[PDB]
Amino acid sequence: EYQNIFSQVQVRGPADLGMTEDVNLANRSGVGPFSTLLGWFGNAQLGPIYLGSLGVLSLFSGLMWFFTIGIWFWYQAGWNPAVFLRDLFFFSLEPPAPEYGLSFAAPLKEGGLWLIASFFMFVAVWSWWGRTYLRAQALGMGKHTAWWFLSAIWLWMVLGFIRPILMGSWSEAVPYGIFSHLDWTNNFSLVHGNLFYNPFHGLSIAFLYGSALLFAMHGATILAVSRFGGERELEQIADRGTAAERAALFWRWTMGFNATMEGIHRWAIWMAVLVTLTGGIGILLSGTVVDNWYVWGQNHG
Amino acid sequence: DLASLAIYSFWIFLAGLIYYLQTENMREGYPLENEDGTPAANQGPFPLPKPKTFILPHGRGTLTVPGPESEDRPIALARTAVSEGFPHAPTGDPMKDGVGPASWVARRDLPELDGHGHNKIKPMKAAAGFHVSAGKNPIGLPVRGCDLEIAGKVVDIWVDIPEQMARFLEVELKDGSTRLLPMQMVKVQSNRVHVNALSSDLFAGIPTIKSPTEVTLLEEDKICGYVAGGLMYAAPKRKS
Amino acid sequence: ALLSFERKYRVPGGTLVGGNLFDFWVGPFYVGFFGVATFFFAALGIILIAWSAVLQGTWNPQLISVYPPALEYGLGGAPLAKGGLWQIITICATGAFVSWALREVEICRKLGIGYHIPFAFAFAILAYLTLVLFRPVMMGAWGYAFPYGIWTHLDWVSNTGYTYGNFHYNPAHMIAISFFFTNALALALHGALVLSAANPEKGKEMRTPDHEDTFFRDLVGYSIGTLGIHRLGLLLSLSAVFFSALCMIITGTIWFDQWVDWWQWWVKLPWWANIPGGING
Ligand code: BCL
Ligand code: BCL
Ligand code: BCL
Ligand code: BCL
Ligand SMILES: CC[C@H]1c2cc3[nH]c4c(c3C)C(=O)[C@H](C(=O)OC)c4c3nc(cc4[nH]c(cc(n2)[C@@H]1C)c(C(C)=O)c4C)[C@@H](C)[C@@H]3CCC(=O)OC/C=C(\C)CCC[C@H](C)CCC[C@H](C)CCCC(C)C
Ligand SMILES: COC(C)(C)C(=O)C/C=C(\C)CC/C=C(\C)CC/C=C(\C)CCCC/C(C)=C/CCC(C)CC/C=C(\C)CCC=C(C)C
Ligand SMILES: CCCCCCCCCCCC[N+](C)(C)[O-]
Ligand SMILES: CCCCCCCCCCCC[N+](C)(C)[O-]
Ligand SMILES: CCCCCCCCCCCC
Ligand SMILES: [Cl-]
Ligand SMILES: [Fe+3]
Repeated sequence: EYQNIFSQVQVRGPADLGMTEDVNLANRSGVGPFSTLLGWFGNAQLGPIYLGSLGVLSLFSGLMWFFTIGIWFWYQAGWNPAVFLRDLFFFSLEPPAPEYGLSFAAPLKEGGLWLIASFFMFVAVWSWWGRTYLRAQALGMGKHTAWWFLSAIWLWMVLGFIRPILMGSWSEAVPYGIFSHLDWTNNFSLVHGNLFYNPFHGLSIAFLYGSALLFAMHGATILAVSRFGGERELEQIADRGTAAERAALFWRWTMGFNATMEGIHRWAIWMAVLVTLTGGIGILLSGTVVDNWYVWGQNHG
Repeated sequence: DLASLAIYSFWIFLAGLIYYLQTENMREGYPLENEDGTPAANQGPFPLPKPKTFILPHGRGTLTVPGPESEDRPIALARTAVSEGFPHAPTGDPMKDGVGPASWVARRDLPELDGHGHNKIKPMKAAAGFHVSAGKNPIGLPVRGCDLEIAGKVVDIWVDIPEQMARFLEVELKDGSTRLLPMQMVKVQSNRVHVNALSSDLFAGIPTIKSPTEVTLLEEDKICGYVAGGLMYAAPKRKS
Repeated sequence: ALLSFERKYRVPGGTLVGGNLFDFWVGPFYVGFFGVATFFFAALGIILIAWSAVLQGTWNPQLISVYPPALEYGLGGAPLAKGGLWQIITICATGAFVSWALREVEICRKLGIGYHIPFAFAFAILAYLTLVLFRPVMMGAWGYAFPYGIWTHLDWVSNTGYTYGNFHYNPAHMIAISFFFTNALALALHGALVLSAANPEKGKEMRTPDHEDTFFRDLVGYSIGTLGIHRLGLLLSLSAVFFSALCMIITGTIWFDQWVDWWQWWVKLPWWANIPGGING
């Protein structure tokens, strides 16, 4: 009856300071603390973390983005902490009105702060992307993580940058607020004739559902063969074991085809990549090429 | 219309992607075989991919796939029917012969290495700095099989050093020898370790390892397959 | 018709019903009693859809739609053309899915592996059953279930959501979404990580899991580990569906007003309810 979801007995040894390869060791922190809590489910060890100039840039900008939104919120709360907590999900840092187009001439309280916040976000995200590339390179690894991250950045860029530019104003971009950005999302669909008629929205859902399907399948499969060392996937790729064979045959016998220990991760990365890839396409086409998806669907064109 | 061109182009892309993904996933186990081990007439609609070569660390060589597949071991099973598609019966003791859910693969008879080229799995007593950090420490507990008899006692954890995790319990038997039991196949309780997969009389048959301080990938596969096999093959000995 | 490594696994045993009667394969597919059951249910279901197609008029899969009984039938049976076919097809669908899960259990038993896969599938089945069985029954009518049609089931989704305003404001729905998004993120990162180690820079040796831990520690200050990531993917995916089911079972039953208004409970807490300023003062 043991299912290997939570560990029964945790072991700890000396802190693992990691592989060196071409990493600049001067930019690595010391190891952080060990969490017994985390250790029931994953690794207990926190850190070390690599923090070079590009990482410091990214973190600083991220915090500045976060703090810029926060300061606006406090202002909206009248600097009252009770109102701040009460109305937290209701505050919103909104982009410039359509009148200001794509210019940076809007006042601080009427779009200017939104532009400042967005600049910090832009720098944070893109510097984090370079860092994702560079940490892989220092370890001699492939750039798959950076290539995937680019597909996610695509949707984000379309929503806040590329689409607004193509539509001729920052007013088209997403506001920074919990409820407000949900309101924006709902409105976006209403104004574009219901996104359920956008074929790329449909695809995006297929892949989003499909990612849950696939990770349920894969996660379950690997736990099911963990009694044969199944989760040691790199060595199973290099030297197929009974874990890998039983995993394949479960699926072969169930649905008539199967994967390999390596190839399932290609299915994985692509399922997830295609969520934001098709998504960004669907959003970018909305209002630039297609004003109304229902109308488009009736044609189709 | 640009959206029409986009969606049309996307479906063409998706078909090619699926074709690519399927062929990538034929790098093990293909070409398909008949039950007698000869090549099957029907290989499906996907051709084998062009080979790739993995360069293995620590002078372990390379792996090129797809490549000539062979089991590299005798398989003690025989047909139960005169036509294709039926089960194959063990010709001896399937636990001893390593077939069915007791199967193992002829993996490399060397241990998995960590990134620094040291053995990935070691007994905790030889693993410097390693200790139990939380949960019930199983070392010293009696080990009970599915027949509700004591098969032995826990004398160490085997630990994954890089991933800081318990991987096997080492159990000493009545004769003073020891066996490894996969950590995923035991239940640590306050007063015992219980093993549902095996009855007490089957512990002696757990494949032994050659060295006291390391386990090879071949050894792990034999141990793990054997223990998993008991769920099917020890069922008449499993008290309910 | 076998993988090169498959024969040694094709032994007798593992069946839950029938002994050896259905213990065989067709090509790659394992049969068993529940394979026969799945076939029966799936075939009857598809036949009844194909026939419902005719009573509707069409053979275009983008038009074919089987609607549940109108609300006036309540929880009773309905004539075949006016809901009965939907009811029978729903029984077949449930039978098919459950038989598929139990067949997976037989396959686990023959292979000596854990039952994690059919356990996970059962979450999907329960989500399906929440929408066509549990919710409709709690609301007193089969007509609250979704119709079986490629596009018509999407009509039901927006119709049902907009009954409660912007459905974004369902708090269980918010949690469900957060798990779906995080699951897709984790799936991406896992696939990319393994492939980045297995397929390193040209000419280099395969990396090890130590390199995988190191990459993520360098990047975010933590690595969950190779066991942890598979546990996480399973958790996130199943939690997404659990909260999906929850967000719907409570809608039209416990809560049936505009979801946006639910949130006033927080705003109206006595200690800050009447403090001037902000959005709500
Ligand atoms: C009423 C609203 C409209 C609608 C409007 C839109 C709009 C508008 C969009 C989508 C988009 C999507 N919709 Mg839709 N959507 C509707 C109905 C649905 C239904 C349904 C069952 O009815 C479903 C399943 C979906 C599903 C989807 C997704 C497949 C897709 C987003 C993918 C993704 O990962 O985004 C998440 C990706 C992100 C980059 C954002 C999440 C960020 C990451 C993943 C999480 C980080 C959070 C971090 C931990 C915390 C940060 C701190 C805070 C700042 C405090 N929609 C209805 C019809 N939908 C997007 C799309 O691609 O459309 C084509 C999009 O732009
Ligand atoms: C989950 C919440 C809502 C819902 C909301 C939405 C929304 C919103 C969307 C879909 C979309 C889809 N939904 Mg729906 N859908 C629901 C319930 C279901 C059920 C079910 C039995 O419960 C099924 C079978 C489907 C099936 C489908 C697909 C037609 C399409 C892509 C899904 C996908 O790739 O998933 C992940 C699974 C995989 C990738 C594996 C492949 C699964 C294949 C594609 C299933 C085909 C089903 C087939 C056409 C019909 C049954 C076949 C029988 C033999 C007759 N939905 C419930 C009621 N669904 C999208 C669409 O484009 O619709 C037109 C879309 O935008
Ligand atoms: C994709 C189309 C839309 C969009 C549509 C939606 C929709 C629809 C939803 C979100 C949600 C979220 N979005 Mg959004 N989102 C978009 C773009 C973005 C971008 C971006 C940089 O592009 C960001 C940073 C965000 C940020 C966020 C987060 C604030 C939030 C959940 C994050 C998450 O996955 O946590 C991961 C965390 C977990 C997996 C753990 C679970 C706990 C989390 C924190 C649940 C929080 C919800 C709430 C507070 C719970 C209340 C219940 C009470 C406790 C009783 N959005 C675009 C514009 N987004 C969800 C939300 O909760 O909004 C409030 C939501 O429902
Ligand atoms: C206007 C519409 C409303 C809205 C109204 C609704 C409604 C209404 C519903 C959801 C539901 C969901 N919505 Mg919402 N939703 C909106 C906006 C969004 C947005 C967004 C970005 O704006 C997102 C991300 C979501 C996200 C979600 C998910 C949390 C949830 C769907 C997954 C699910 O139930 O899976 C569960 C999976 C299944 C049901 C699939 C079961 C599969 C079965 C078991 C097997 C099928 C086999 C099949 C027949 C194939 C065989 C043939 C071939 C061999 C393949 N919504 C807007 C605001 N949303 C649904 C939900 O939570 O349902 C519980 C729901 O009913
Ligand atoms: C619980 C987490 C996620 C999950 C997990 C999951 N799904 C799974 C599994 C698991 C672990 C399997 O093992 C199993 C499988 O074999 O996958 C390959 C399965 C499965 N998930 C599937 C689909 C699926 N899963 C989904 C969702 C999810 N599955 C979750 C997000 C979805 C959606 C909409 O999100 C879909 C469409 C199937 C590919 C497969 C199950 C196949 C099966 O049950 O086969 C037997 C039945 C038939 C072959 C045909 C039945 C025909 C009916 C009698 C008639 C049709 C009636 C139907 C209701 C009409 C619907 C019309 C639509 C237009 C709405
Ligand atoms: C506790 O109090 C203090 C003050 C300490 C705080 O720190 C409080 C902080 C908060 C309360 C923070 C609250 C934060 C939120 C609620 C944030 C919400 C964020 C979202 C929901 C964001 C959603 C979507 C955003 C998107 C899609 C943005 C995309 C942006 C871009 C693509 C960037 C575009 C760049 C532009 C327009 C400028 C570019 C100019 C150049 C010159 C490059
Ligand atoms: C990893 C690739 C495999 C997944 C294939 C998904 C196909 C989904 C079909 C949905 C089509 C809906 N659209 C987009 C026509 O509305
Ligand atoms: C969206 C999922 C895509 C399903 C892919 C279907 C292709 C499976 C066919 C593989 C045939 C197996 N053979 C015959 C190669 O062994
Ligand atoms: C998404 C469309 C369903 C695809 C079903 C594929 C079935 C593959 C059977 C393999 C036969 C060997
Ligand atoms: Cl990242
Ligand atoms: Fe994996």
